[PDB]
Amino acid sequence: ATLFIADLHLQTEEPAITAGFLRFLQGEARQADALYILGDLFEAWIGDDDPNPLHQQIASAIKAVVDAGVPCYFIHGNRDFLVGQRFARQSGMILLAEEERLDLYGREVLIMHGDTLCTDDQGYLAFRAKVHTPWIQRLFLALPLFIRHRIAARMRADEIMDVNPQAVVDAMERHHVQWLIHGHTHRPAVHELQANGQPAWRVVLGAWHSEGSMVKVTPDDVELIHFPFLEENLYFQS
Ligand SMILES: O=C(CCCCNC(=O)Nc1ccc(S(=O)(=O)N2CCN(c3cc(Cl)cc(C(F)(F)F)c3)CC2)cc1)NO
Ligand SMILES: [Mn+2]
Ligand SMILES: [Mn+2]
Repeated sequence: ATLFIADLHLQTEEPAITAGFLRFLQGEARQADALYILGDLFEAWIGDDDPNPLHQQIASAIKAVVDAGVPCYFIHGNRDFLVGQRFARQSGMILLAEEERLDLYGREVLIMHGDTLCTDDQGYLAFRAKVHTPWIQRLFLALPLFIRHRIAARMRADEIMDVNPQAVVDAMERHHVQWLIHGHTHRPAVHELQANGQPAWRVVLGAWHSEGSMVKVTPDDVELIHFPFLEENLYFQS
């Protein structure tokens, strides 16, 4: 099986999510053929030189999955688009492009974070175009870490728009797939549509708000799975 997760929004103020992700990496992920993280792994990212201990904790945990023989891949989200090759090396993850076509047991599947499908949010797409401009990222990353932290804290102090159905069809026809997996919108669901003259499906990951969410693709099926962060020990009441 191949696993997909997204929209964890890890942060030191939410240790329950971190614990849930560490439990996921120690258990389920170790049995996978591959793990794809489709963006928004972190609530924020201001560059790989950030000494935030959570980053090293997460990198070590992911690296243990990689060393266990499970390749891990990352597509950037709207929150963590500055994740770079230094973190990729620390974590053992492979950085992928904003759209990737996968062969999953003979099924061609398009994966992406999903924010680029939300083409009705014209203001966001303009912001996205700016912060994905390479010379702008290079200038921001050049600023001192304490400045970047102040910029980020100020900006974060300032409802997620859903996908545009025509953008979905465009993407699945550009890639000639019948299957699309994405996150970003926080509306876990399976949508049927038509692409390339045939039925097509759009599978949406959940955010890790109160429980975890993953998509698990097998040779036989596609599974959207919700599970508790921590081991829920049963006990009995007379
Ligand atoms: O609705 C939708 C979309 C949903 C809403 C999208 N909004 C959203 O993602 N906001 C946001 C994301 C990340 C952060 S951050 O804290 O991690 N961090 C802030 C500073 N960052 C920066 C980088 C560069 Cl290159 C340049 C600058 C500059 F020039 F501004 F200083 C700053 C790096 C990132 C802060 C806010 N879809 O339907
Ligand atoms: Mn998200
Ligand atoms: Mn997002």
